[PDB]
Amino acid sequence: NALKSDFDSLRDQIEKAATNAKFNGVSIADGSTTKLTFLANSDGSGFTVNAKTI
Amino acid sequence: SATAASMNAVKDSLQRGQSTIDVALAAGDTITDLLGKMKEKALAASDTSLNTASF
Repeated sequence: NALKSDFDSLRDQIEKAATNAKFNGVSIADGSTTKLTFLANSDGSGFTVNAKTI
Repeated sequence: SATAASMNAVKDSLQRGQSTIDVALAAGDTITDLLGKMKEKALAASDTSLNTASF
């Protein structure tokens, strides 16, 4: 039971550390969006970077 | 001599046209810099990564 309590506490710690990983209201690791694209050229071409949910 | 003396109206009319086009060129330089600034502004807003407030 003690090991189960430690494991559940570590699991909640993982969920909080994953949920809190934001920058300016957008996050690539929480799974809130399929991908983020950043500008790459003056004609509007982007720099696609796929989201990876941790 | 009358045909020769008539030309001063041609000269000052050409000067008035020069001045009008110079005013238009100054305004055009202003609008050109403004159009470039909107180029950069719409480009900065084009990306999907921004939050709504910056948009």
